[PDB]
Order: sequence, then structure tokens, then C-alpha cells
Amino acid sequence: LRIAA
Amino acid sequence: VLLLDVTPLSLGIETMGGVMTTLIAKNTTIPTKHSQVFSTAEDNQSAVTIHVLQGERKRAADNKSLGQFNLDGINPAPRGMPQIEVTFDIDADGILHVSAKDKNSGKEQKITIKASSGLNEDEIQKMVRDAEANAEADRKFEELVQTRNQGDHLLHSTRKQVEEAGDKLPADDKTAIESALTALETALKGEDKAAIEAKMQELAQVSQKLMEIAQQQ
Repeated sequence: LRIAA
Repeated sequence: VLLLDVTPLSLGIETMGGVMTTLIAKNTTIPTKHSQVFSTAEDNQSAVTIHVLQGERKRAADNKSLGQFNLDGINPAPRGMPQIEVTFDIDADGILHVSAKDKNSGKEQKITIKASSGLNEDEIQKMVRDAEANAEADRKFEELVQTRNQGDHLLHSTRKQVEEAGDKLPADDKTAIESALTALETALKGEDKAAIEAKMQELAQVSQKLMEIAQQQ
């Protein structure tokens, strides 16, 4: 699972 | 034994596509500490925004924001390769500590959130009613996010493999794949799942040769 900026 | 301090609502962060991902489940008893490793959405991404959320809705924006903080200093890498460990820790006094840590650089940023922050007793009961009321809608939103993220994986993975393949790919397959990727990228801008899936279907049907080369290497 990935997080944006 | 006559009372428990419990979390009345779920706690966690915004993940790619505007999803609330839960770290500490509803009706968990304090104190508690859960951690989970996440990664970067974008190639050469240098930082992550940790958006801390309270509630039971699948859309991040339908939940209560408890605050946000950045972890900077992520060294250049392909997306999905950096290890950002996120830790939610609620202590005996009811204070929530959220840490994000780059397992490569050692770097760390925290936010601390008073026991008193977030939704009051009404708003909780309210929030719960909306979760049960919007189970269908939130489910449909989850499926479009998942579909978007499958579409974008197919998008980004197919471009890599084309570059990696160079002269191996018959120009005729390249033309067909490039047009499907353009169309898939366009569809991903939108809100129609069926159409994203249809551009994904089209990509698979013109790529069967690209996939052989990729496997081979």
C-alpha cells in the first residue's frame, strides 16, 4: 500500500 | 473490569486513491500499538504526507482529519520499493502517537494527538450510522480505487517493459500497445470503472507478444 505527497 | 478505555472509531491514514486504511480497529482497548509498512505512489518520490484519520468510511474525505505531517528525505527509488513504517501508539493516558520512519535513511517524523481530539459522543454515533447507511456506496468507491490502481500498475509496468524490450518488440505490436496505453491513461483520469477495465482488456489483448519478451528476460 502506497502514500502520495 | 467494570470499564474499558476503547477507541469508539477506527484510526489510520490516507493511502493512494484517497482510501482510509485502518491501523487501529474500532472498539480496540487502550493501550495499543499497531505498525504497518507502506511505500511510495510515484517514482523518485522524495516525501510522503501522513494524513491521520478517525472514522469508518472507506473514502478518506468522509472521515475526521486528526492532522497531517510529512516525512522528507526519501532517496530516489522506483515507486513501491521504499519501506515507510507507520506506527499508531495509544498510551494509558489516551494520547495517540503516529510515527512514520524511512527504514532506509533511519529518518522519522511524529505527530501527537490529545486524547480529547476527534469526534465527540454524538458525531461518533452519527459517523457509525453513515458507515452502515453507505456500506454499498463505500464498497463501490473501494472497487473503483482498486480498479484504478490495477489500471495504473498495468500502465506503469507496460511502459517499463516496452523500454526494457526496445528492438525485440515488432513495431506493429508497439503501435497497438502505445495506443492502448494512451487510452488507458485517459480512462484512469475518469470515474467510469467499466471503461478503465475495457482499456485494461484492450491492453492485455495487444500485449501478448510484449509479455513473452518480458518473461524471457
